[PDB]
Amino acid sequence: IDYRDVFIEFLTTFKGNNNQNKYIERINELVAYRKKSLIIEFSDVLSFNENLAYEIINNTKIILPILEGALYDHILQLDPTYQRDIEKVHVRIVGIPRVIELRKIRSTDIGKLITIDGILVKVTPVKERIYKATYKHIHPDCMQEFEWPEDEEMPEVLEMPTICPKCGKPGQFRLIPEKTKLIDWQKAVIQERPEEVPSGQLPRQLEIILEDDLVDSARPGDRVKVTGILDIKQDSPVKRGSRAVFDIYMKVSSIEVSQKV
Amino acid sequence: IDYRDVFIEFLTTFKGNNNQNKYIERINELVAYRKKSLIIEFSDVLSFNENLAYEIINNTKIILPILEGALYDHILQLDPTYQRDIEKVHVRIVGIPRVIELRKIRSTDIGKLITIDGILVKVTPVKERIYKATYKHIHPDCMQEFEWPEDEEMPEVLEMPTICPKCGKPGQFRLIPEKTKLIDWQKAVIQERPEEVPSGQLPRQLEIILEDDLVDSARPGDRVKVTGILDIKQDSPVKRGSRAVFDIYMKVSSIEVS
Ligand SMILES: [Zn+2]
Ligand SMILES: [Zn+2]
Repeated sequence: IDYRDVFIEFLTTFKGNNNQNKYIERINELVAYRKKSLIIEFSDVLSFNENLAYEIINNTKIILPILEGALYDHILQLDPTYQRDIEKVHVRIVGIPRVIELRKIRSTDIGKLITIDGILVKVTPVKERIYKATYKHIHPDCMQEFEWPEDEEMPEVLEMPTICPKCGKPGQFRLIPEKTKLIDWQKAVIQERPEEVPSGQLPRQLEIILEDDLVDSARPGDRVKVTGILDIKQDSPVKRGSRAVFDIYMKVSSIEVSQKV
Repeated sequence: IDYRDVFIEFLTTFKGNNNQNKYIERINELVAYRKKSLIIEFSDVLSFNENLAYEIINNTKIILPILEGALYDHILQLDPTYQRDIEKVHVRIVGIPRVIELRKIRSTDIGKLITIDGILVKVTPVKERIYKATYKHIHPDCMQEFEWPEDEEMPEVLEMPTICPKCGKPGQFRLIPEKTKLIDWQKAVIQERPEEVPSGQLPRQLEIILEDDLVDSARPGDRVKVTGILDIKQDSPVKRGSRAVFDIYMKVSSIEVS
């Protein structure tokens, strides 16, 4: 099953409510204004091809990078000069049928693409962090180079590399010039909407991470629907077998805002 | 995809505006006058092969040393005596379609080959640092010489070789004076052109590093287009309330002086 092909067929052939190619126009804007995210409505995908739609929301980790590669490929065929300005693109899914109430989150929701509908309580100022860099462990027994961070995600905290992935020991790490990339990042807290908070109880809260072009997408007081993979965050618990109570967070993949006046 | 081969094809077959082999002639001048840099116009590369052109500007750190090796190899076949005078050559790309205004630099520009068009404000006097070292493994079973680093130039700071690349064992390594080589370097500051500086505000500035034959390429007051990879410094940032966390600089790969 080649989901790459059906995705491109979807973008180029899907007809909207007015019999217009909704996603051809969204892609042209993206190209014309050098934006790097394409917003896709889940229901549009469902109507076009259900297998694709369910692949997107149930096999997200694996499928999304494949769709993003296909989109980038498609954009470069429309305008080869796009790669001068933008090196990678995001596919951001909105309106998925897995809206979960904060109060009802369960252990099986971890690792899934979910939506939380709540109120943004606070937001940190935008910071740049190292997205990818190469370091050398300056130590007689090692002197090896490694990429850092290992994966492509920063759970709530920003840092420099403290323990070496090659030899497992700390020490001095030299940044290798001209191999560093940066990304914008901020942390925010989303809170239960007042109508969901039972009388006599405090609102539940969730930490979220907004990266790249999702930074400054909303301000305190706004009502927001954030879609992302719910994940656990190792806040140095005594061991691994400590059941995580509040040590969850969401890396946001899409956001819809109802703006507070 | 063998970009080494396409690069040599480009240099030897590209036809200019007057149907002449522009880069054969530039290479001959380089050989005849013992220059060590070949200047390449981005638009020429784009016309010849777009994949190569975009590899050069988007995968610069990896691809450029490969192209420079291929060029050196090609020059030594034309004139083997060139190696008597010049040990290393530079491929310097000009006229790239990524001119960025200093005031508009963003975090995603870090790590990219960019061009800044500005005014040279300050330049330090030229100094010399070690760019290549040869060592001898002082051990009865070995006594062989080797370059270090292996297939790249020495970074700003020396790194002492601990394991021998010839025999795979540690020991005593003697630095060879006569095979250890120096490179000229200087630091400069480029500044926003007056026409870009808004009323009531100071010009933005950027620290740049000029090495080898790029040294003394311009003087204070000159308007310059510098192309290089925008990079961060590793240091104590101590940035109180700043959105930008890291100080930045450019190691210059090409310069045009208008
Ligand atoms: Zn190590
Ligand atoms: Zn040896």
